[PDB]
Amino acid sequence: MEELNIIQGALELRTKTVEDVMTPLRDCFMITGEAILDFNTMSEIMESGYTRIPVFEGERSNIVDLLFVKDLAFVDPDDCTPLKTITKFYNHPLHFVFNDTKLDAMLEEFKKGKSHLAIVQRVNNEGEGDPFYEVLGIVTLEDVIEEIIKSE
Amino acid sequence: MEELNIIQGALELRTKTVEDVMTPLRDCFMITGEAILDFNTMSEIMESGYTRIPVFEGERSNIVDLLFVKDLAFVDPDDCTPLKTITKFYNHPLHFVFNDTKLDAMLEEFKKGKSHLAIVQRVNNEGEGDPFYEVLGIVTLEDVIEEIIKSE
Ligand SMILES: Nc1ncnc2c1ncn2[C@@H]1O[C@H](COP(=O)(O)O)[C@@H](O)[C@H]1O
Ligand SMILES: Nc1ncnc2c1ncn2[C@@H]1O[C@H](COP(=O)(O)O)[C@@H](O)[C@H]1O
Repeated sequence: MEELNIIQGALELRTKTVEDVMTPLRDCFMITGEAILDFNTMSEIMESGYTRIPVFEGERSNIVDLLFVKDLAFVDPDDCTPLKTITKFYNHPLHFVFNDTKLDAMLEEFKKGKSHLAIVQRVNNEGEGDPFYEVLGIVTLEDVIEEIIKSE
Repeated sequence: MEELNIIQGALELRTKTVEDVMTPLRDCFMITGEAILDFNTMSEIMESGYTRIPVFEGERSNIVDLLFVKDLAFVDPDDCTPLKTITKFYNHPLHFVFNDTKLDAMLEEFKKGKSHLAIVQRVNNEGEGDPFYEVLGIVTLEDVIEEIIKSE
């Protein structure tokens, strides 16, 4: 049945972490904070089909923002408006989570609040002194859901 | 727990029909088949935030097509390209289902295949002779999922 599949997936929400279902940083469709929204850029963004596009500055692992395709609704290409202005204006909240976070917990944090996307990071304790947060990718509500309803 | 909530929702996937979770036709964000895609129309479409927009001709209950926001990726507003050309070109498949269809079945039909949106219709047996299919709204995978994971 579907019932049984779903129940089992829900049973395994306890063990599994966000690192197991995440989209790793290299498979992620992202965009540079210095980008200009002109017909071709908005075109690539729309073509990607993703509702949410991480915004990075410098290295891809330095993620300062979140762009939503809806934010392009009122943008005119002829204006060649830089992405910075839109990220300042809407300023969508960025959520981070640890790679060891369990999926039930992630699901609970997804329910309360609007945010369906979280940046997955881990602690890198191998220094070079000061330990730093290392960004590994993104996880979404859809990732967790897909893990629940998938068959096996 | 979340586990228990999910399991119960899955238990009730048996009784519930698509009519119970659907977005009724009057709450639906739709668009006329005669529309022209120029900056303001594409703007409304993008502003709506919906991935999929039913395309109706004449009455809102006559649904000939499905527009996806991705289909606007390469469209230039200055061209004032009519929506008909894009619906002909991409021709996304339209799926229909009966209001009495149970949610487990709907979920199964959603898994196999690409389509996450179905037009919900029922048989209107009160004539006036020939019985006709009456369109009541739309149901999506997200509607069913939301019914699974919601609390109570
Ligand atoms: N910017 C992105 N790059 C790569 N994958 C993504 C991105 N956004 C979402 N996804 C994944 O693509 C799937 C559909 O998500 P979405 O189309 O954004 O609702 C899910 O598995 C997401 O985790
Ligand atoms: N064109 C539309 N008009 C009204 N509601 C919609 C439309 N498309 C999707 N929905 C509903 O809005 C929610 C989010 O769907 P979506 O943003 O399209 O992935 C779900 O409850 C859908 O059933």
